[PDB]
Amino acid sequence: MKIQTNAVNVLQRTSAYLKSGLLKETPAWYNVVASIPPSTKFTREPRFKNPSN
Amino acid sequence: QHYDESLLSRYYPESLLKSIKLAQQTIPEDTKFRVSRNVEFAPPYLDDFTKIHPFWDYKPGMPHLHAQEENNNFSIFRWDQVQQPLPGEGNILPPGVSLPNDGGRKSKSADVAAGLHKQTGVDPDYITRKLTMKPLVMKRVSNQTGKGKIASFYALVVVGDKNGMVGLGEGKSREEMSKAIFKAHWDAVRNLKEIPRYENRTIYGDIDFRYHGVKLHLRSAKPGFGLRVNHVIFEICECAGIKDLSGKVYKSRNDMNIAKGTIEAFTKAQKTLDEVALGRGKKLVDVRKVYYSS
Amino acid sequence: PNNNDEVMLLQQKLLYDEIRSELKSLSQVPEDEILPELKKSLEQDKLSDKEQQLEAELSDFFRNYALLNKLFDSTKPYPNLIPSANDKPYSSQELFLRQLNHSMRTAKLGATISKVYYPHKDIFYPPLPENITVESLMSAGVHLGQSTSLWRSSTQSYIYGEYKGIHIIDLNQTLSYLKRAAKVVEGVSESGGIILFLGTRQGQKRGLEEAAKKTHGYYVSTRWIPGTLTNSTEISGIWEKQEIDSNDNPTERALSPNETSKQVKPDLLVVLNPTENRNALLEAIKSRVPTIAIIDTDSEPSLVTYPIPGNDDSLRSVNFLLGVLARAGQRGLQNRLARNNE
Amino acid sequence: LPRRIVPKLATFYSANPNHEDRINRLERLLRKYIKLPSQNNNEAQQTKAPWISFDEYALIGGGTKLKPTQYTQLLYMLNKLHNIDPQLTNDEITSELSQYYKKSSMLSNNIKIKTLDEFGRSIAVGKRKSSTAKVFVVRGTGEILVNGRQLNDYFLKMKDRESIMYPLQVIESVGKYNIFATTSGGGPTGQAESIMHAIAKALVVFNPLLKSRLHKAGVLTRDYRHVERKK
Ligand SMILES: [Mg+2]
Repeated sequence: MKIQTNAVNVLQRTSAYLKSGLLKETPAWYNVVASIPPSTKFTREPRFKNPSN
Repeated sequence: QHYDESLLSRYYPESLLKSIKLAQQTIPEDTKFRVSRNVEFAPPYLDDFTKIHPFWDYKPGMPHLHAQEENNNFSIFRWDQVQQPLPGEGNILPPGVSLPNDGGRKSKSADVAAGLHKQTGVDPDYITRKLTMKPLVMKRVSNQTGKGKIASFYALVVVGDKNGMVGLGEGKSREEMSKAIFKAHWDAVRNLKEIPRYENRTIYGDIDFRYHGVKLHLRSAKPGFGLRVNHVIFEICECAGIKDLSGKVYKSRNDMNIAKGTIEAFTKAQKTLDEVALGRGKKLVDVRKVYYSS
Repeated sequence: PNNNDEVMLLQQKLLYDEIRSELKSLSQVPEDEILPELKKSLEQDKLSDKEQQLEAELSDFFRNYALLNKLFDSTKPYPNLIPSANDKPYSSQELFLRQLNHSMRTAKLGATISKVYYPHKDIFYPPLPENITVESLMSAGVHLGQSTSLWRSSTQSYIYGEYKGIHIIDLNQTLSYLKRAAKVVEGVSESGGIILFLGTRQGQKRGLEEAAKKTHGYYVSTRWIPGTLTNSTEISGIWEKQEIDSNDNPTERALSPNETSKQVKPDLLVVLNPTENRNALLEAIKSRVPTIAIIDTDSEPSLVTYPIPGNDDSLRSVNFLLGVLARAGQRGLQNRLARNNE
Repeated sequence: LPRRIVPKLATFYSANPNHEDRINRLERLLRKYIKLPSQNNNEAQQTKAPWISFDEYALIGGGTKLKPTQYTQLLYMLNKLHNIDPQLTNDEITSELSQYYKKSSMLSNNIKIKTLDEFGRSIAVGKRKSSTAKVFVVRGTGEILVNGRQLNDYFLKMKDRESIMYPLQVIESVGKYNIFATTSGGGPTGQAESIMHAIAKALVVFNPLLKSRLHKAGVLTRDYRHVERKK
């Protein structure tokens, strides 16, 4: 499945609604999500050692 | 209970006092009244029956089965109005229903704004005042069924605030094209997105985007260049707030797919200078803007 | 020392049963046996000054509390137990209460139990996010991913290794992701947002209901109706809303029909089993609702705002992670109610 | 101080928030009182279970959303709480269960205990086809009169006579009662079986413990069959 973009950018899409005026009132989650950014790299990471042996 | 004439004479009219006196001399005070559970003679509410109600009682002077006047002594000589208007307020408007006094005064934008606010929480004022709607495709489609060909109206519209926010909406209706446009306008507001704009006038650089069979080649332009692009792209740029743009469409020129491709290109194929700078850890300077700076 | 107090009552209780039993005995006797003989005695008796005292004291005492009274108005535990006679053996109900007395005092004599896992305590005594260790996560089975044959390679960065034909989730990352997710729940709870807990796998209801209760949130355990968020007016408009103050107490103000039809969108969606709730996740995206979900090795991480890598098949692992998130919400709620007091 | 609008029920986002909230309230009671023993009279099949109808519960349990299986789940929990031993029950359980009892209890019953009259006679009426019978049963020695006439005179068919005797044969009291039967309408079979039905209904007053045996024999059931106009 394609790496989704719209689930981790809710804050940025919401900020466009608020700046334009399409959304009058800031949502309760808005400040919380801004202070705790989601991880959005979704990369494959190399590994250089077998932790068991 | 039997009451003295004095008390009864302060509440009931003189004409009815004789009847009350005779009833209090024929019905013993120790009468144990019983309730009838077969025939309901009295109304379901309390009433002394001393006043004639203008609606719930027969109209004085009107002919009817129980009229007590002689046939030559009726007092209804005008028949152009309803004799007994409804009681109380004068209406029976169901609770929660409004009298249709005014018709045809609705604004479809206000109808879209009210519905979307209730369904999604968007501000009605922004929709009805800040947004501009432009139909892009309006055609009739048809489905072949056993009964016969069923026609439908298809409408593709674009909405935008001319300040970065633009949306594309589609709508279908078997009844009329106006209903299809209403649905498309409704859909377009729900799909509103922000598009990056360089200096709020153009796009960042050039875009070569493929949307299905449509090849879109869009180039940024100098201030005052104007919109020199396919007519479908022109309308979208107008709503979105793009003023300067050049471009050419190759291969498929299907209006529907040009519009969707353009919206997709403006979002998925652009990168702001700020986003490029942060990703690469470099400073990007607009030479033309610095030349005119302090 | 004070047993007589109860003994005084029991004496009356026994006497009352005796009076009632022989009141029913006289209810069978024909009137012809008692009435005429009783009346004859009075015909052969003469009332005295004292006898007359009760002739009118009882008339009023019976014309005041029996006839001219209001029939209605406009030892508490087990108050319906019928005690058995002191000579008779215990009744079944008394034996049950006699066993309950033993269970409280004696049944737990001899030893205490330490370092033993009790399943219910995961729901009722969840730890705080700061006290969670890799050991605790591992004890709950959170590290046990899916079969390597079912691997969704987009989770590669969460995998610690493969063991016994399954992928082992990296608990060091699970802990960091769990702490971040917990802080989000606490923030939204402290801000007054609506938190919905969604889980539709068998057995999850108990955890879901308690999580909602201690965060003053909401839960769905049976089925997510497709369209709950995108088609909310056709599904949830009929249900009742209410206005509440900063202390979460109902204001009692009647709501205008305009306010009772408006969509009430969750501020945060927690999904226990995202692989079976694609509909809800996509609606959350469309509705710009941040979401938290447990991401197993076969689950797509990018579909949620804050993923928590972990086993989603075990009720212990799910309830352990849900409990931590629920307590984080509780602390946020308690911090919001505390700032209102002071 | 700041006020906000929130869903009333914790189950707001479920398919039927009203039913799930009620089920949760009952489930809490069944968890808080898990230990309380259940009635041992349940084996005795106590005849008490007046729960509201599916349609009545739909007023409070989601209306159209209410599903039959959801109503079945409500009854399984209402009965379980109701079947807790009466001595060991508490107010909380009864308070919750009160709201789910049929409101027919508002009124009273229409049945008054039947008793022998001033002359020791049990009077019952019976009907079969177009026939009717009013019998007077008193303690006696087996004397029977039909419309003032001897049984062999009024009823010529021995099978009709055997039908009249059957209820007395079930309780083995053929020689313990005198019967004065009065019958009108229909024919011999309708009248004989209408008398049979009326004797069975009159015998229950003398010993109400034998009603179950009379019902099992089939003599207390009113035969509904009548001549049907061809349709
Ligand atoms: Mg799994």
